Amino acid sequence: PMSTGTFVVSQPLNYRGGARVEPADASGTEKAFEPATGRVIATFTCSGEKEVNLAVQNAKAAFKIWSQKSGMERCRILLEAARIIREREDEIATMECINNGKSIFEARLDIDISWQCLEYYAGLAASMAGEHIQLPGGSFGYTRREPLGVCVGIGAWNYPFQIASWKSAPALACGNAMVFKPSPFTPVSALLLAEIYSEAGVPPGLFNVVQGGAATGQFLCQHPDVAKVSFTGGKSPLIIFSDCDMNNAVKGALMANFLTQGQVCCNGTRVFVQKEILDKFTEEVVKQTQRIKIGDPLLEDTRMGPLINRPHLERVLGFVKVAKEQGAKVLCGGDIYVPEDPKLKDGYYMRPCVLTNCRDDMTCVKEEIFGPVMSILSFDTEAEVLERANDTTFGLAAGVFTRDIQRAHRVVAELQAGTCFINNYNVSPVELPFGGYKKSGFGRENGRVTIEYYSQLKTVCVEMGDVESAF
Amino acid sequence: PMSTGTFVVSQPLNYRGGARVEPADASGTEKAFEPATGRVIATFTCSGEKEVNLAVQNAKAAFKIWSQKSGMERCRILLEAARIIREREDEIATMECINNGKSIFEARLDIDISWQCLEYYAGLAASMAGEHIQLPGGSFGYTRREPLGVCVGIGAWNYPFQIASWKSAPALACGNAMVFKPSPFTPVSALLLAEIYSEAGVPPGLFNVVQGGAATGQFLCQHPDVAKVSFTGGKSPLIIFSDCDMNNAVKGALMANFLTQGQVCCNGTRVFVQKEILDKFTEEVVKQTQRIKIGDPLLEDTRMGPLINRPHLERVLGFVKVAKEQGAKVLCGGDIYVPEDPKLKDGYYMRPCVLTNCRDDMTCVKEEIFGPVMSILSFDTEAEVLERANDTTFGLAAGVFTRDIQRAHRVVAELQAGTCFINNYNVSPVELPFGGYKKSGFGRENGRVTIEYYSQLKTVCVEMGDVESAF
Amino acid sequence: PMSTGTFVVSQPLNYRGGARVEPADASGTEKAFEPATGRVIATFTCSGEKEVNLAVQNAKAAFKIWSQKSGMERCRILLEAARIIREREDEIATMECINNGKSIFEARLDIDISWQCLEYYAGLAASMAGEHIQLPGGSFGYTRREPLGVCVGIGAWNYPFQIASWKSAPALACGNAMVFKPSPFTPVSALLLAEIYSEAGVPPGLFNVVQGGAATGQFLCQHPDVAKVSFTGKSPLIIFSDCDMNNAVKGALMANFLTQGQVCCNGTRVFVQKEILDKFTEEVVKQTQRIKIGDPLLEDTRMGPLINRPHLERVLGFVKVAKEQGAKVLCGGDIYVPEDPKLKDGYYMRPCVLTNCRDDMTCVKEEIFGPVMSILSFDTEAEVLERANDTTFGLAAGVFTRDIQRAHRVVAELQAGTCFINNYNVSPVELPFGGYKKSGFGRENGRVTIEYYSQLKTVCVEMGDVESAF
Amino acid sequence: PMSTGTFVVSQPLNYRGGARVEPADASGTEKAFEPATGRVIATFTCSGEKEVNLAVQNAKAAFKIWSQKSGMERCRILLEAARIIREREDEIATMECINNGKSIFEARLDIDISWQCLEYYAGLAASMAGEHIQLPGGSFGYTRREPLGVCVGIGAWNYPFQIASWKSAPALACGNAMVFKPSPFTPVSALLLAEIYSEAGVPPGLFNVVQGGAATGQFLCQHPDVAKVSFTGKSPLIIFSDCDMNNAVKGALMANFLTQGQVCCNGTRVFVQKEILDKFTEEVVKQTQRIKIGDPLLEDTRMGPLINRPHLERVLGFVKVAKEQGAKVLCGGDIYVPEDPKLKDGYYMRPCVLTNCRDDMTCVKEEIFGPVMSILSFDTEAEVLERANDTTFGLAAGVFTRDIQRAHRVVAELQAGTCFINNYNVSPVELPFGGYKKSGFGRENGRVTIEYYSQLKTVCVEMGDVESAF
Ligand code: NA
Ligand code: NA
Ligand code: NA
Ligand code: NA
Ligand code: NA
Ligand code: NA
Ligand code: NA
Ligand code: NA
Repeated sequence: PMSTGTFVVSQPLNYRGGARVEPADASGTEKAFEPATGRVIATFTCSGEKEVNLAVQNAKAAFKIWSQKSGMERCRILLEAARIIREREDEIATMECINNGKSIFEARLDIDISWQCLEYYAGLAASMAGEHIQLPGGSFGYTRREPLGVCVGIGAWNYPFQIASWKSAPALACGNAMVFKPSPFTPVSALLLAEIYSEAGVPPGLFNVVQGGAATGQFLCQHPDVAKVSFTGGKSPLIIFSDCDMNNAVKGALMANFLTQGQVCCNGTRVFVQKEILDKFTEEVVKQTQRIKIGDPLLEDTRMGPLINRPHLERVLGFVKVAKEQGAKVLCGGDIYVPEDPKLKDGYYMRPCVLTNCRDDMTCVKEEIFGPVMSILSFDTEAEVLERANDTTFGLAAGVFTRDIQRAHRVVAELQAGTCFINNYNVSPVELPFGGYKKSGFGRENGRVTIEYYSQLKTVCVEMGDVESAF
Repeated sequence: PMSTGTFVVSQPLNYRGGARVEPADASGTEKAFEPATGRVIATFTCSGEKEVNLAVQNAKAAFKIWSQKSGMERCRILLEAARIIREREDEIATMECINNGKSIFEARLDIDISWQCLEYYAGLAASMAGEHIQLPGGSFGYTRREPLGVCVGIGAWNYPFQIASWKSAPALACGNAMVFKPSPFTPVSALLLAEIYSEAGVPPGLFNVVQGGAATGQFLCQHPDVAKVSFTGGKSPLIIFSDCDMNNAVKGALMANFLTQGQVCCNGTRVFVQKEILDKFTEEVVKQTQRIKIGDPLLEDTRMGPLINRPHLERVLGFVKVAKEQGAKVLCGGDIYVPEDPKLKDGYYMRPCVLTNCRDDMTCVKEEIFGPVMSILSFDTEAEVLERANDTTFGLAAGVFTRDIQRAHRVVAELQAGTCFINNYNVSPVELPFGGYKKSGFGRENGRVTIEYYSQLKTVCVEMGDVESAF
Repeated sequence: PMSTGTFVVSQPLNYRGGARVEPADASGTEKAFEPATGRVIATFTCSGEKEVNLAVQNAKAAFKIWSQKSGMERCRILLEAARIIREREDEIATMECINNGKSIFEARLDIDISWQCLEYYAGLAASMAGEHIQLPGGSFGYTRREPLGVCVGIGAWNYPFQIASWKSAPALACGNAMVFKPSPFTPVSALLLAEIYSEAGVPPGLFNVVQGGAATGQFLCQHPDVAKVSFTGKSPLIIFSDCDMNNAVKGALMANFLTQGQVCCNGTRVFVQKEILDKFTEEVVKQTQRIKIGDPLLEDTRMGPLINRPHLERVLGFVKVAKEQGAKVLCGGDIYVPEDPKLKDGYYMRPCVLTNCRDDMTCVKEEIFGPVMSILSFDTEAEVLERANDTTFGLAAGVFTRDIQRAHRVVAELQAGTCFINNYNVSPVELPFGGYKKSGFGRENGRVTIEYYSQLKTVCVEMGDVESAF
Repeated sequence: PMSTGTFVVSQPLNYRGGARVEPADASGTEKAFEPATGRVIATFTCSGEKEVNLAVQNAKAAFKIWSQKSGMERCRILLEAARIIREREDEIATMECINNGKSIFEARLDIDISWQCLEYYAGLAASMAGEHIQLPGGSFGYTRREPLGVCVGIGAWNYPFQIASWKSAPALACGNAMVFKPSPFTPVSALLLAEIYSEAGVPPGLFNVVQGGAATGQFLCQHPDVAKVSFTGKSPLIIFSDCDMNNAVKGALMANFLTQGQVCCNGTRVFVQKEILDKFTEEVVKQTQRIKIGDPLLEDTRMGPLINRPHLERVLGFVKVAKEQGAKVLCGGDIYVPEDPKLKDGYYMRPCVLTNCRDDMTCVKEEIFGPVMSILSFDTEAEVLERANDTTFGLAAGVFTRDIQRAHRVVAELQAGTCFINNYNVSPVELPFGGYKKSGFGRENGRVTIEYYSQLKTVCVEMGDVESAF
């Protein structure tokens, strides 16, 4: 029943002891917006030192209770929380859309990964085991993974609910308590998560939320009772050879640039296209790009909502202005989009941008824009691309499009990108294993590695026989 | 054939490109000693920036070759190096003793763990596997662990050859190159390892050694081509209840305090002893402590060699002086030990020390001495000890002596110590799993976790079908 | 709302294509009972060859659909079935009690393990991964675990619902279809499971149920389209004189009289050290005489009836032979007549405690499958380990002592696959860590049972050229 | 220094208590040959019941010592045996060649896998760990893998030293003892392994060797002290017209003519797409006719003789029946007489390539176990899949096409457990990732073979008090 241009936060945005609270202390005052309308949905207080201390002391007490619960008990509560998220999916997706501006289409996908994450770690909480080892004469050594205590999770504005689920689910599955600090741009959706954990049966204090910016974050990092803080060259390339399947390359290109309004570092923004198919690819992309439905994020047919805020939209438009000054040819977009609905008129919209005649020395090719901007760079040979494209960090992604798999695997072996795609490109958070595919699963390793980030190995040795003295 | 009071370094102490070299640049000049005699075994140059750059550039080139070798090929060379260490064990142990001062007894034990470590990781190099996952429509995702590049290992003086093996074996098993910086106190034994890797068949540059202190270490940390650097409340308690087996507790106590001349952080120095058995335990400990054979570390019967250096010896003798000022009762030792052999006259020896009438406010109970000093503190009940002993950090060890296992497991559950011992106490480096027991093995987790420290997960997705466009 | 002495099966007991069906052919006719009343709850037909063929052909078709579903999709449906079991727990526990006779207390515990099992394997279905390996020149090898096809589950009467969930959850999590054959003694509770899987969203045919005995079982084993069939001295308890008396007595009673002592794993041979023999024997008889025998649907009942009249007759026969052989019956070992007249024809007997037992006595040698405790006196640690170690690996053992060196020494010496120190849990063989409550399954158990219901498929991709030896 | 036409066994062929022995009992008398010459290298006695009993009793005693050794100690001994195999590689490869007939080229490859296998399991022996689990109130459960006891290895003639290593290395790494029964065709090379284990430091009895056939094998299976016995449409190759010709031809020859095509693994049914039939058939015949047939000890030999005269006669019989049934012999299928007169009575034949092959022909239906390639023409992807999906899981398949969508589609459709894309490796079933050179074993293969040679022991420690239901 919740629609665009109506929502106003009517409750406090901090969460401690199983209840929404006003911060005890201030480190600022921020405004959260509905990017679709440009309306202020909340004027909230940034948490000070005393408030951060209260949230950590509260989490410490909940940790002491929760860490004493068995794996199977923590699993039951996390599986209930996953069922509550699934039942309230649309309500959560709606609230995510209002504050962030992504399409209800993409918000539902984030909520799915959110409850999937919770079930995965709940499963791991229930099945965890340490090692048992035999020592001579009946003596034995055994290991167990223990939680750390109070963990802090830092939020980002591009995947608010998802980052919050993805940080808290493993931390909590381990036996830890979490103090979460959302991005001051997106304070709202993390409270839905806090409320849902409480409903599922987590002890009061286990998942706390303190709102704030840099000063709040610093108070959390510096807090002596905080065990751990979980934070959030060239840019991600997309290579399109002339032997590729045109339609799939065009579809991949648009998916790699214009999903989440292109406000992701995952995005395959540098689109290296082979000289022979340049013209055909460029024309088909512009054609498919001009068809992208820009509008109200709550509408089922919207595939492009607004940019997070007004300063962010101005920055993206600034990059387009500098691009054409530097010699780029704007094919479509890169300008303010005006919707027909007068309730969306002060909303932060723009037309998706496709740039041709791009060079490696251009700032639009060098810098990550965080907007719907595609840079098309022409290339001649496999050797040339790999030279221009291998200045990419491991933390980034890459995609290759070719029908010949020998070429594909050769290019994937050469590129320094941690996540590679062959004849596809998925835009998904870094933390997601197997490039964030739908019917993929998490595998086993990802959870093992993230479980050990939120825990410590305790070792016990039992001497059965007598002590062998060196003296 | 190598004996005490004769060895002098006659070759350069840096190692690059499969050969011993003089540093190209200086950041100081250090003296390495034979602690048994107080003789200077080497006057060496500390590596400067240009020298660190040469060693890293050389490691970079070796990395490029080695990382391209298969797991099975890296395994063959690491198993051959383990065979060479095992064949040259006594020569290595002797050279370790001359520079460090530990007994040939303890040096052999370190060399054993060293070649055991190399076999373990060689086995893991050969059997490594990533994950394969099925995606809908014949599509698939897969992972692989790749090396980082040039890894740096920082050495310590207490386990010179052991720390160099333990850091390099996993790093190299992964496909990395290592630049190793030994402690300026112990430069010599790491060159034996460098030489052995070369003999085994590692490419020139794969295991480099640069000598130096803090400035050398800083140059290594700051080097832009260095992928990763591997570094190194109350103190480790030992609880002795009155229901324990006396002889085993006394043996454990002496092992926990006087092995490696008590120059280890993991040593169980705070010895909480229950009021009823205090007198009998104290007397038996002093009796067994006064029997400890102090002398030339090359002698098979020596169980106590000299302290690393004269400044270190002076510091320990200073702690004993402050302890008796604060109210401690010295039972035995804590003074200069003079050997009968005139070649050991200027060596850094002291008698193992046993202190009674100790309190929790005394600096000898609060501070880590790094010498053979045992603090005996009387206690009344299980509740009292656990209060006085739970100011211990996770990174530390603990030991409990009692015949009742319910008490033992209760105390082990309550203590914050990462490594716990029941009716025993092993003094072993932190990195060692299952408290560094002899016929223990490393299990599976330890290697998995250490591999993951020296590598990164590369993910590849292959789209078999068509791209599903949201637009 | 379901109570004792009222239930009658009013629907067919076979299940195929998402519906209860009458078998297409016969291999017999069995009677299922309510052991608390002795009433016939069902007269059912044992499945013949044609019926077994129909159930397998149906499972084959469902397998083809289900095996094509992703891990995550199979997980969703198995987690829903676990939620349905949990919501209907009391209804399932009640129906289990009526047909089997165990206490509502113990039935709830079995149902808990049943939905816990489903969640575990659902989790593993979602997170399964094969291995990826690099070969020279960009070439690579990879593995995947594939289902087998039509798997058969064979049921037992002592844990009807538990066995059905325990065999079907992993088989189904793998991508297989199952044809389940319950024990002809307990046909009823497996249909609740069949119905629940259907409700959860399994395709019709994925979990079929054919009723029958040995002939039905043989038809299933011999069926050419069946990929795999998953089938269904004695366990000692050593009580040293340095043990904690109350804990040993509690452990003894738990190890003998739970599930009416009808489990094979039960610690029936109770070796007790000579010094505490008398005190231990007296305290045990005292606690045993206090065991609440009655209607299993009652919350305070800890002992219901024995499964059958021929089964009850057999246990009573062992007691008769025991006292003939020289045993001294302290309490029980005779027909129990409850207060409630609706329980008058129920298969009830008082729990038995036997003293003055010897190793040559048939009650100490043979497995009774009733509430019978044999107390054997012993002198030393060396003696027990001689008399007691003639136990096979598939059995359990328990040791009671305050000294852990003795405990671990005894546990190291005994050939028993599952050992207990200062406790004794009575739980199915298949349950890891001796079937403890807040234990979990660990990781290995599931990996091993996943392996039983699947096969490793290997694929090698050559990137470069073929290296010819010729 | 060892050459063809000279070797004679001069010692007994049984091995017990760290020494070569004559069997105490007889179940037959077999002759072992040098297939390259037709010479008798040994006339040996097949072990009877009493001899099998002695070897098992001896293994039982060694088991008791070895099982008590730590993982690290068993690892040391197995790493020393791998080093001894590696140092004596050529001597072992030579002795393997003399008795079996494979090329020194292929024998070295088998010896490599043999010492690689030993190192792998030695590594696993050193790093083994069970599970540790927390239970409420400080209580805990733990697991450990224990050896079984006396394990029996059954040998095959096609990979003598390899099978002996592959069965013994894991069995021994677990803490077991092994009684090994080689194929009566190849008794010799397993004694080199027995002798090498002894030299490495295994206790006398740990690796015993009893020679014999079926009656010996039956005595081993029936022996009450034996814990476990480890025993030993056809594999298609699909060549589409969009494949790389040279790689397909190379793959075809590798898949048919390695190990004289005497493996069950071999991709003998060669389905070739109608457009490339003629070009492929002619290129195959060309490369087949240039395969170097001769003395297996020569470095350039790629084809030796067949294991024995009866096997050679069987293969020649298949060729005779093939041309009767309508096949067109392009090359081979007949007695080969080498240039060397010492190879005169050797079991040689020229490698065979058959065209005009139909599905109803016995050469396409039956496994030949000789160098015989059947070329069957096909029209479409749908046709091959129907004609080729009659292949069991235990078999292999290979597909040659430049389009990977087709390749993965065909690999998904085929029931073969091991599939190859644009390659075909001929390697023993037990080998993971299709037996590639710089592959490694991965982790799962060893975990699964460890489980086969061991049993899980579970121990529960109650820290608190016993929770009584009564
Ligand atoms: Na609100
Ligand atoms: Na609310
Ligand atoms: Na961000
Ligand atoms: Na020197
Ligand atoms: Na080792
Ligand atoms: Na050092
Ligand atoms: Na030298
Ligand atoms: Na070097």
